[PDB]
Amino acid sequence: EVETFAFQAEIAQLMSLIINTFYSNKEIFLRELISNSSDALDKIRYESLTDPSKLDSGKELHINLIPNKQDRTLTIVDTGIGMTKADLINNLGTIAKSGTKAFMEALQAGADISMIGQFGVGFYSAYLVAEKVTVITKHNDDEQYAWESSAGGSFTVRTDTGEPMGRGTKVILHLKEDQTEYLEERRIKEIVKKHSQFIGYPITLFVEK
Ligand SMILES: NS(=O)(=O)c1ccc(Cl)s1
Ligand SMILES: NS(=O)(=O)c1ccc(Cl)s1
Repeated sequence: EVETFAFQAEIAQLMSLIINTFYSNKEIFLRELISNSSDALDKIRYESLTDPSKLDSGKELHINLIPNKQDRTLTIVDTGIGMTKADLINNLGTIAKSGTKAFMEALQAGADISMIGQFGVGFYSAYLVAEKVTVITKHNDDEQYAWESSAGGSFTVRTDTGEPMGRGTKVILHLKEDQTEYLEERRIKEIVKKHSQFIGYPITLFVEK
């Protein structure tokens, strides 16, 4: 059972701007998704401060980066608060309509795409490097779901029958043919050291073969 949804017009406009605008500094996608993961980990930690059972689904709070050259995917895993089905449909838990509005007025006022994160819609910078994005998520109050979109105006949501997560969010980036540099160990390490050196959670870069 797979449900298909239309993006709100403003969000469709944002993703086409990200996909079509010439902008060479694509590496900021990773900073934005790691920062999103850190925000989600902050939220489950705060909730657990007054109710420890919120961590029965997983005590460890961390971020993993998993490149896979065979599948040409880069996956960002965190054990944060996760997302409900309603959250996924609701622009992945963001205020994306008002955020896109403020972002686009900022761009005509001197901004560039790199401050997308200041407007709450940093997730969509994933489409600087990915032709398709899959999001697997598990929230304590809901079941495990999978979100997917290749842009073009629509996204899908289905119950995920894959590997159980426990709690958190998995962003799978199906990389464009000319963006495979972000599967290289020394290139990921350079970006994490440049942009994410102060994230308050352990970031583990997996190796291959
Ligand atoms: N869409 S979002 O809520 O910024 C987000 C992307 C990845 C997460 Cl973990 S949370
Ligand atoms: N260690 S983990 O983040 O659960 C993971 C290992 C392999 C994946 Cl694919 S996801």
